[PDB]
Amino acid sequence: RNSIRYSELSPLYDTTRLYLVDNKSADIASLNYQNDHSNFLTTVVQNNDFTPTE
Amino acid sequence: RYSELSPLYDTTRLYLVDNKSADIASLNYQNDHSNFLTTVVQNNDFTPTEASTQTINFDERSRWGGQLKTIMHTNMPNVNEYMFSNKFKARVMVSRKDILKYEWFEFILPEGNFSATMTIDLMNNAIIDNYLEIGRQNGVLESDIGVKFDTRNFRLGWDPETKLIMPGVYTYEAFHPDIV
Amino acid sequence: SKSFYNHVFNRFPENQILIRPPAPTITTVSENVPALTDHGTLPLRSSIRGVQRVTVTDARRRTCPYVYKALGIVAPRVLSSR
Amino acid sequence: NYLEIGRQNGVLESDIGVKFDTRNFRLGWDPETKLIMPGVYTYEAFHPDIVLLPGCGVDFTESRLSNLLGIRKRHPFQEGFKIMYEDLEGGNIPALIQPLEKDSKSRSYNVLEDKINTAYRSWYLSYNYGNPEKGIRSWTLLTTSDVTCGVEQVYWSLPDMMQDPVTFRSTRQVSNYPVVGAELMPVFSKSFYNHVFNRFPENQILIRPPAPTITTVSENVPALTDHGTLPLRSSIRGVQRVTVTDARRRTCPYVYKALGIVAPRVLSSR
Repeated sequence: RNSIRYSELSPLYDTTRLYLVDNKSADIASLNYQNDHSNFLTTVVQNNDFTPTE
Repeated sequence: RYSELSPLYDTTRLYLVDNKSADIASLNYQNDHSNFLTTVVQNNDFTPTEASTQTINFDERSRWGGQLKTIMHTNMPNVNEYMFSNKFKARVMVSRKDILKYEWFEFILPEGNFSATMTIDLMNNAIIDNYLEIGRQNGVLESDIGVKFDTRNFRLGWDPETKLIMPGVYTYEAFHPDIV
Repeated sequence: SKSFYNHVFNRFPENQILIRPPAPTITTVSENVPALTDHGTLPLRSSIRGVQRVTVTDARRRTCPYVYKALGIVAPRVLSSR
Repeated sequence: NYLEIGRQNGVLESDIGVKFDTRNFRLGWDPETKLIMPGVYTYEAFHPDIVLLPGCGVDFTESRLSNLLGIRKRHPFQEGFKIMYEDLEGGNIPALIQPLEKDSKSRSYNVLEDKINTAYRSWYLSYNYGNPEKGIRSWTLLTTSDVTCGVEQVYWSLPDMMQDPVTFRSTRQVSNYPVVGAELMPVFSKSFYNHVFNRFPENQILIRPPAPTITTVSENVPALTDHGTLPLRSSIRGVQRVTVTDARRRTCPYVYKALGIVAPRVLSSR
């Protein structure tokens, strides 16, 4: 009986989606300099408060 | 679960700040620092208008209290109209002949931050400006003014036999403000 | 108040009654000093809206135009059950 | 500015048009002759003031020097702060049984028709003697001079040690770290009791202003603050980041010493 909650946040259950996309703007510059579309790296974190390295 | 998120327990902080950039433009156009609106939501994904409908919820199975600390700063001058330190009333002589006539007036000082001696000079100056606008042109002399603010102890050099101030001048030392 | 140790304002130099008063050897002037205050703990509402009103008034319940900085900080905690 | 432009294009040293003063003009004014009888304005300091000629003005939209002058707006959240000659109605400085029309070195005092008032206007005269409901007094306010120019708050951040307070987002951008405490930037005013800066000694309008009997200077005082108890992360890394930012969330280059001391303790179970 001691929790503190903010109305814009809520936890997740039972199912969701993960996206694997080959043309994110930040991933192009810092991850895939020597790669091509047949073998590449991508970030599944969709939060722009962080760089792909972070 | 996502590793950058975690829930909160037992205590936190809420900030009430008067100079947020977005709140200035859209909330407080007709307000001042004595009575204003502010947002306690510190998340810039939303405008203050959008934030107004959001809430922060403390668990309803407990009763909560809040410890409050404040910081305040002012710039008030000591002689001003809002605090009634600007004016006073007095009764002076308006006409000589001998028949003498008197009347009440209200006197006004200009605003500023002054020492006590400088304030007393301004009160004397207000009396005299009344004697130059009325008075003087109606036959009163500069020996019947009738209201003065002083600081001296008259009768200091008094003599018990002759009952006069022997030096011929009153002692020119300040003791306490006085009305003559 | 602060203490220190030390002609339109003299129109009747000759007159012993109307001479300009002597100045005190102690002079006082008024100062504004920032105030930091702890007000203790007060009961809090269970649901807090995102926009809040802050007000400062005098003894006659007028707002004061000479305030130019005011901040508040609140620290919630549990007082009792239910 | 008048020596680099201006002077070489025909302007005289009697049409400058902007001056900052401290005097109360019209002190020795006479209600019958309507002139300053002593022949010189009273040389005493009352409050900082702005004196203007027609066509001139000052603008404090991007400046904090209006706080040092003690002139503020009654609606401080409305953007823009400009004071022009047309806004100072009723504040004309009385001239000089005839007014003096020129100075010792033959400089015009800009006396007008009716031979009582001068073209110069001042904020202080308009505030105190002008129309209460139409002059400058209706939307400006007179305050004590603040030598620090107005101090604001500072914020502390410890992103690797404390949990984020409610509604703050986790991030690695410096201008958006969650805030763990607040206080005033520790600069304060102190009071005391008491020629390139005088280029027109003869001119009664352009003379160097008298100095106040009260002088104020700003000081830096070390600040020792207790911020209370905040929730702590269960695992603490060996290297920690410490940040101090201002109200606009910029770092402050004038901090040269900052220390923190933390005392952990148990708050609740599980």
